[PDB]
Amino acid sequence: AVREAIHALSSSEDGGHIFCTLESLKRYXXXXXXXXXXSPVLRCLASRLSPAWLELXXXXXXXXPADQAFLVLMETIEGAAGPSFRLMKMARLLARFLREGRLAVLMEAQCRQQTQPGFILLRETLLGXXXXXXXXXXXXXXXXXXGNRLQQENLAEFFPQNYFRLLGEEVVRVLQAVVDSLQGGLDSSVSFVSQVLGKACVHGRQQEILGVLVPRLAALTQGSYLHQRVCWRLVEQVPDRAMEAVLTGLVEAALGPEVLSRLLGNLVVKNKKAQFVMTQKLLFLQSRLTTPMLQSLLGHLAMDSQRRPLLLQVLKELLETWGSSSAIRHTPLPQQRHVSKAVLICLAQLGEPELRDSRDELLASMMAGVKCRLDSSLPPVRRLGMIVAEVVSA
Amino acid sequence: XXXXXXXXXXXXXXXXXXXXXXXXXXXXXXXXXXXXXXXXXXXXXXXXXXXXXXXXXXXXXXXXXXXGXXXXXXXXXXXXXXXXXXXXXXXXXXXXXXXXXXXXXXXXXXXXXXXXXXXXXXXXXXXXXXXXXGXXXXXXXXXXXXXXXXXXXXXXXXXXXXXXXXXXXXXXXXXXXXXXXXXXXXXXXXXXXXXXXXXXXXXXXXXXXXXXXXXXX
Repeated sequence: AVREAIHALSSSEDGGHIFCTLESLKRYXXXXXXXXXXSPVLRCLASRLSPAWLELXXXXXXXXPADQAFLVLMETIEGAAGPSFRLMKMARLLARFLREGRLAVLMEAQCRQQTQPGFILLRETLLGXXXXXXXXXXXXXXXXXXGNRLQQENLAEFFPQNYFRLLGEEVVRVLQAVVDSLQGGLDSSVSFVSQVLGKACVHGRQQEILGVLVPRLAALTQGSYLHQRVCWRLVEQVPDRAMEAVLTGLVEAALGPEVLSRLLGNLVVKNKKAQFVMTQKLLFLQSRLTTPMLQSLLGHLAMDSQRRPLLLQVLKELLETWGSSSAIRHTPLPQQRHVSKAVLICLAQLGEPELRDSRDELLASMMAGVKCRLDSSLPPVRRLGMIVAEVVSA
Repeated sequence: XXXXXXXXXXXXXXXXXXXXXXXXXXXXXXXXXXXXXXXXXXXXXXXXXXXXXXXXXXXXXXXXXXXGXXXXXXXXXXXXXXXXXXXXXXXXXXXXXXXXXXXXXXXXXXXXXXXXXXXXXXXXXXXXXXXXXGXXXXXXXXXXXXXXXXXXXXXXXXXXXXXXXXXXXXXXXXXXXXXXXXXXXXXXXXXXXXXXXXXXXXXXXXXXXXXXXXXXX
């Protein structure tokens, strides 16, 4: 039935015939059997739409000329696989003139279909696949597509910035949709989200990420608790761990907004394990920290208060870091910068009792450190540290 | 950084591989572990033997274990996906061989099965020529190898995977699927459908079908 019709349409077609065929999808009335069957049908039809591209410029149905283009937009009222193939043909080029129009269209259609885009991502959340690593691969490509369009460049138009905005809006939508109450308790929400998140980060830091983040943050913060926490939590990958490290720092740069909101973002979620891992990862390293001074401080604050004594360990850990010799021989001057920051935070908070025991270590530290740094070019840099410590346990 | 660069000593011989094992196993299971390793390795995908090394380091020295299965999985998958996403001749044929080795360590160590065999159905499907087969069984860690041999749901997964297609990956997937003889039955019907698609193919999907047809025969 379906297959036969498809073949017939692809082979030969008069005006009325073509019209009826197109209207086929509209009628549907075949549950999802028709859907999956037609998913394959439309895959073929999209290839047939490459052939339809030349048939669209062959003076076919002048009145409804955009309809068949709207039949391609009827595909755009479909599945992400097809969006899949949208990208496929996008890669495919060919239709130069017609494709320019196509992709132009594709793009704004897909502003709506990015909603639809990640509602198909949300639909994947609602659904599931055992061999879906390639779904993710495709998804990755789809994520990449904004930059793959850039990659395609060729003519090129609406940019990745807007990709920026697109992304932001999509996310928002998703989030709230999901929120529902909890009409979507499945974790795949977070899965897609995080997949995307990871991808995003990988793909691009600074601007993109941050902008998205900022808006998102604000909104989210303002109105969410369990849900907030959930998405946050949901965050993943190793690429995305440091992805998130970077993300977090992007958000740090997100400054005081980031501070209060990520006091709430840490309050959304710290959940032990990986958080701890990357916290110390970050602790160890590195580059730029005026943001983190503030960064450091607030981050610390948040996490520390989320889960007490984290700080303590870090503080304890930090003592060791103050040392030199090998380190005196080694490093650049960034380490010192880091050190200073640490000092400041440390001064700020703990228990009191803390002082005493840590003072054991402090004293120890102090002594060896003293020697080493007493040997500091930036003799005063080292001295400043001493004074801080001194103060700390007078 | 040093180590990374270093993996190319003029006098490799046996001492070299011994030491390869040494550094990989030196990583063992510390802090950054899998993650750190992964990072540097991913950068210069020129050293998946070191990937194997550290894979195996984790395999005989660790923690977070199904999580390490996941790490492994990630790296593994990545490797295959990139590498087998195109082609090679001198160096990267051997890179694929090295990938088989890292798959090995991983697979065995984790009994990972889900992660592992998503990547086996992937990686197994990768086999191709000579060395391929060798590596395949090796990584497979016989139990699961034969498990897959039995397996038909995985086969169906692969069937549709191939249906979507990409290139030669799909082609040889079908090839080894056939190799993995048992009893089509259901697969026979599925492949009839494949053929139909196969038949249809105007582009290189045409040669895909050619190889498929051979398999079918």
